[PDB]
Amino acid sequence: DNIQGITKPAIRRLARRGGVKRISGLIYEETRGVLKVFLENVIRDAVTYTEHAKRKTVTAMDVVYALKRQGRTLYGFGG
Amino acid sequence: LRDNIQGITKPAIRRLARRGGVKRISGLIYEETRGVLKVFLENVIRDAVTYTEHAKRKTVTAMDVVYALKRQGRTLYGFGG
Amino acid sequence: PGTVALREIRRYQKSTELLIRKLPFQRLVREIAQDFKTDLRFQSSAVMALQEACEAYLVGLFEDTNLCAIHAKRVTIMPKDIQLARRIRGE
Amino acid sequence: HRYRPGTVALREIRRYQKSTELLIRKLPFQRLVREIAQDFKTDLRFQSSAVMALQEACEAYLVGLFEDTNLCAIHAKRVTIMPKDIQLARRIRGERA
Amino acid sequence: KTKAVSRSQRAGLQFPVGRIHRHLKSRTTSHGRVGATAAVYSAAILEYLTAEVLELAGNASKDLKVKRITPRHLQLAIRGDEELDSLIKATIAGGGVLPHIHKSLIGK
Amino acid sequence: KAVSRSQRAGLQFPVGRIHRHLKSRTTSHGRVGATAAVYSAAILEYLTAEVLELAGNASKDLKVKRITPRHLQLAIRGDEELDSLIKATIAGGGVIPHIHKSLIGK
Amino acid sequence: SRKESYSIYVYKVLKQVHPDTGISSKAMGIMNSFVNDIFERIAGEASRLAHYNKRSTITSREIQTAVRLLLPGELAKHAVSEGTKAVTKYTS
Amino acid sequence: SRKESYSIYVYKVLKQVHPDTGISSKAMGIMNSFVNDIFERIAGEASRLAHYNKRSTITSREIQTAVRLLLPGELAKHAVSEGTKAVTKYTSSK
Repeated sequence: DNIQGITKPAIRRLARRGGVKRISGLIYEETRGVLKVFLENVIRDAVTYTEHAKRKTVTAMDVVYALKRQGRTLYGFGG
Repeated sequence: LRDNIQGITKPAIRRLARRGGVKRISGLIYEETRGVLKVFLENVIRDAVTYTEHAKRKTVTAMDVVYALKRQGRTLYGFGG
Repeated sequence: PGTVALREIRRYQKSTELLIRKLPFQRLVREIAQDFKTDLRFQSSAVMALQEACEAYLVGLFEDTNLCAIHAKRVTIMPKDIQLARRIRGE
Repeated sequence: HRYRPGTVALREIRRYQKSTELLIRKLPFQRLVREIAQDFKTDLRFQSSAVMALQEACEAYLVGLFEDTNLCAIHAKRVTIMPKDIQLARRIRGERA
Repeated sequence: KTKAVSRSQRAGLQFPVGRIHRHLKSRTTSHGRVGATAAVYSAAILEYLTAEVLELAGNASKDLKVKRITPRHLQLAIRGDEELDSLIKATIAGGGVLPHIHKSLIGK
Repeated sequence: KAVSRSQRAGLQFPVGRIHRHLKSRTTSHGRVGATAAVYSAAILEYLTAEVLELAGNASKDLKVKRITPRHLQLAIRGDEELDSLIKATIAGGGVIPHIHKSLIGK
Repeated sequence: SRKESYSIYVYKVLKQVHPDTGISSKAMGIMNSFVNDIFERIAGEASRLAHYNKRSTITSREIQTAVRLLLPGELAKHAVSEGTKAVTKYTS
Repeated sequence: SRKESYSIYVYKVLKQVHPDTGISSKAMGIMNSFVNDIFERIAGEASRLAHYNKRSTITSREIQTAVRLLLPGELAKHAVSEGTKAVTKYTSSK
């Protein structure tokens, strides 16, 4: 399944940027849980703004507006 | 005004604590919690006075403080708006 | 032993009264506004609408603070727990 | 020759805390956002730059969650992070319970 | 000149379709408030005041009283799983708190 | 010869492209001309705080051309600001170095 | 001068679901606040939706989308199924 | 087709404050976005003071109050000064 491609060393890199020294082996399968739910919650909104406008490709602006709605704004792709 | 933050007397902080579900309160919680409450009052009554100054009123009114709360993610139901 | 402190929890989680004395809280809010402007007048319902929002913030913070004391295997809440609950919350 | 356990973990902090590059592989994350999407609307298409704005937002969320998690482990006398730490951080920020 | 039949009764709704139109126009809206979009908006307002009163009187009954005082809101609005998400931002004045002792603080 | 309203305020930013923007976010009613001249110069003035505080960064690294690993490594370091931009991640911006005092060797 | 409130429609709806029951005045102010908070959130989101797509009007779909963003869960698919009754009856 | 952005004005301000310097095409995306975001906050929030007082028209004294709600600390005290200068120059020439 495609979620297992968020590989163990990738979680370690993300964690290392965040500043943690030593990682329990239970954190790998638990962290995937929080990434999987976070993507679920912004893709619902991005596909909602898509279905509204009748087009059927998700644009960068759609994921920008979805992220903006939930208080997790990004400057980068179009404010 | 003199020193009126001392009027949040120790027992009252214990009541608030007791509502919140805590058993044992170290003696340094009292002087810390006054610090948290004074910072919250400053950051809401400043907005409430700026809503007042816009309308050329002197009297601060319930809607001013409710609009002040509403913008900080802390909406209050009970006084209208 | 250790039971009367727990008997208070079951009391204050049933009543919905305001828990800070009214006049002492009202005189504090008059103090804090003077450094924003001199000679405000406060509408009697404005002072209440502050108190209702304060108590609801304080008691939310003690709910979120206790969770940290439990995390450290303690029972007693301490300032280092309030500090954590505010830092992790983003205040 | 071989270093002490601990030496290389602090070497990695000073590396990945100085770069700004993306940390998850492209294709494995691109497969994941497609699978989560097709449960809500069949036969989507994505613009090439939409999935990038997902990735740059995800990494910045994960990295923030760990930064707030380590604060819990440090408070609880440990240095190792464990699931019970994430469940605390994520409850005080109001996400899950 | 054939009497009148209010837009509420035509829709099948107890909320005021006319008043809400005149509120939507002269909200922070753009300059065209179609009339069919005040009916799909009295509805998706009245539906909460069913789905959130239905369960609230549902608990005033259980405490054996007649009139829904303020805590009976809190004990639903911050107890039903979907309402707790819709109303995150709301403090119910005089509403109290949902009672709970942490399972680790009770002895034995 | 037409003047421009930017020159009468003394501003680099477009005072009349604003105004036209505000006139599209307006209930059903109009917007005073003296609003565009303190709408602008309270958007300029964040520039020359957002840019400007990069004196403390780009020049210190001996590199020319501002790039996204700056603004970050500044906007989240100066702290009168930060509050204005908490709501925003910076794409391709990384994070400031730290390491907490209990993880480093004792 | 008149002050205007939703106070009668919440009472009318209470007698729809609990015919014996009532509301205290202090517990009316809650509904009279809540019901206009959800008004504003729908108006504000529907307004932005029209702007992003550079429309001027706000038809039914400009609101059905604003409800399908803003409501959390089963409440979305219920409220959408409820509002599509109302306009379907109105247009007869 | 064509799009409007603040791309030229930020460069024109950059050359006012760091004459030797420039700015990447990746960094322009950010600045343009920061400028849009602060604009939409001020303009979107300014509508509400017009509702609360039941006034029709958006006005300088109204915007001045929006940029002391939305700005923290000393940043507000500077923006409020700077914009007042700009209006005083405009109204002295019309």
